[PDB]
Amino acid sequence: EPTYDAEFQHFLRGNEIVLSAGSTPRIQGLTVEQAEAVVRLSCLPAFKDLIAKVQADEQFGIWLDSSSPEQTVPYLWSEETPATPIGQAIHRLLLIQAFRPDRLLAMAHMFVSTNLGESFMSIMEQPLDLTHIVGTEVKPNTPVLMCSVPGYDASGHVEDLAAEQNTQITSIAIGSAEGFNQADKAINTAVKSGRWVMLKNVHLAPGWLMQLEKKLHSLQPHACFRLFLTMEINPKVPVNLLRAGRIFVFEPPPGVKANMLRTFSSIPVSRICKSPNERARLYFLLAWFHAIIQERLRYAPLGWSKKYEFGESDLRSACDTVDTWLDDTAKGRQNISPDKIPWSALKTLMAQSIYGGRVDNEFDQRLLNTFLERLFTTRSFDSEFKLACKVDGHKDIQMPDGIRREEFVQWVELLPDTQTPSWLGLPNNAERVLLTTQGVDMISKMLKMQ
Amino acid sequence: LKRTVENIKDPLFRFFEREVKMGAKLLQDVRQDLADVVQVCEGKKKQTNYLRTLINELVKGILPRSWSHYTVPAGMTVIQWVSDFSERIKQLQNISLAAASGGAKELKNIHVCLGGLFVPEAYITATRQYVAQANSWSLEELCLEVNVTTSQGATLDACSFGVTGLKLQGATCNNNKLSLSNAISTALPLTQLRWVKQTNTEKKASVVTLPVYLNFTRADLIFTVDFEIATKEDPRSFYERGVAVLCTE
Repeated sequence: EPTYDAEFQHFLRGNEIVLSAGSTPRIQGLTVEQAEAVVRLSCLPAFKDLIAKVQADEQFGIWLDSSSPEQTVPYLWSEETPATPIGQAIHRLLLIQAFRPDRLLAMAHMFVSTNLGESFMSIMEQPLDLTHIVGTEVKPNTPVLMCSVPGYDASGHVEDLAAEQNTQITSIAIGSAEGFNQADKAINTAVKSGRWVMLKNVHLAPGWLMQLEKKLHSLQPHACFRLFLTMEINPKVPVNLLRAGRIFVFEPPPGVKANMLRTFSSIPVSRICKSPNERARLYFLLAWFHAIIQERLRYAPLGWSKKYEFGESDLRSACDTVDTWLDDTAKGRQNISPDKIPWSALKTLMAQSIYGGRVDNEFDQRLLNTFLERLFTTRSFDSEFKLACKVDGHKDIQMPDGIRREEFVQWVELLPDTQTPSWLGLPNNAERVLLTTQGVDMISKMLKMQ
Repeated sequence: LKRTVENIKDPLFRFFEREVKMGAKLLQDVRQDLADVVQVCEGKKKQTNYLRTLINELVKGILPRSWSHYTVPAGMTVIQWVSDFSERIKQLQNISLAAASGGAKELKNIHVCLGGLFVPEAYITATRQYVAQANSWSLEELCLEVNVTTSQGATLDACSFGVTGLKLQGATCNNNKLSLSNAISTALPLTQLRWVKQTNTEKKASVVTLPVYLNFTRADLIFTVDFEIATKEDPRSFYERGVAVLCTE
């Protein structure tokens, strides 16, 4: 295969090519940006006739508006000899970059599939199999660093693995000077006895982590000894410890459905089951609310002006507020009418105290007010309420008609797996925006590696 | 720009003079840096520590910290930065030539792209001050209105200033009325910013107060614009949709 140095050079620095002012023509069906992209791509010798071929193509528009153009990119590049499959792949990559950058990542995946195998990326699209990795690919003196994005805890994976393997595990939370002594004693015991040690939230102690790395460099651990360090991704973790450890990055699975499931699992069942019976429905709305603001953070700057830290602490505060207000209003009644729910108190508090405290932009505050007013209202208790209207422009999502926690949990479990931005109120093309941003985020990253 | 006694009274001249000063200084900085880089690539100049860091950034497409002195999107490559530089300097050259030829009076009739200014908020304040000085009204009593005109050569009123380069995210403007659209962005044509005495007019239910962000990151807010809704669409849909306006894409 030839190096394809020129084509990759255009792929990474095609924008570096200069277009003279007024040199960009108008092409039927292409926007201004696609016109600049095609003009830049025409510099390469293979795509010299690209503009005329694009103009002459009757079936171009159906390709340009297609949902999956990368699978059926048209043949436009001129070739003196028939190209290899990888040559076709890179030419299709250039065409997709020029016309539909939003699909570039998908096209990139195909290029990987064209070069390194179809199942190459598949093994990562799977559940993490910590058992074989920790048993075979990890030495006892190499600590397993489980890093999570903030607000996500991964100690459950280690506890599940310890349960599966039938191995005693000692877990210590590092949050005070005492925890350092407990960790040192536990590690000194396990290194000799070959036990498993877990240290939770070690990002809070950078200097002690440097000391632990220096200590680990000198030990002669037992074969069955393992040291897991669970932390959140922060820059204060020592570089040497990351260099001298096995890093596993855990992220939450994106989607409203998983978010609601995590929220319901985190809340104790007794808290939701408490009287009056209406409380659970409010929790469901609160959960839905916490999902809608959170997933929307993926689509910033469109979803929010900036990435706020709407974490679990806000959810716990909201739950405490709901509990206090319903306890005050109901006074122990098994049931209260939907009208008697203090809707104004909840709307104001989650608009200014719980979630609005982090919001500094006035426009984001207005958006939060709109969401709270749309969701927290007496009409939420009507069977015909719509959590999200015109989903995909034609369909809608209805409130569950149940009253118990189990009914809401089943409704969440039965939600469709196919989620679009219209669930959160954003337009569908917001997804098309996000991908292209990530698409640029790919190329620029590769430029830092070139 | 040639400062004089007569033109200094114009707020527009003060704003453009400050812009030209900052642009010229940054222009000399970038030109010297690029000349040194080309000299290094030819072997004429040795790689100093600052120069070596500059080659490290330029080769990787990173924007050097030494070049960023006005607000820009974070994570921008260098080609976009120098292209925006060329556009901004061309705009500054055009406005400077207009000032030299017709004096400060032409600064009102020139169509200024707020994207091409290092601080367009100062331009908005300057237009407000110019209207206040001309019509002898207090600054507090002036309020902003926007007219989107597709006609070429739409004459500007004494209190109206032209703008170009605005982009409307999430909506299409027809007949000076917004409608929700699935297009990612729509190029606004010549936009007339008009300052009017704040009449005690009830806020119409069909009026939506969109922001005007500096760029696509939406980190900086320049001002807000009230627009009328074409259909019976809920204004809340514009808030949920995140409709907004950007001075530059």
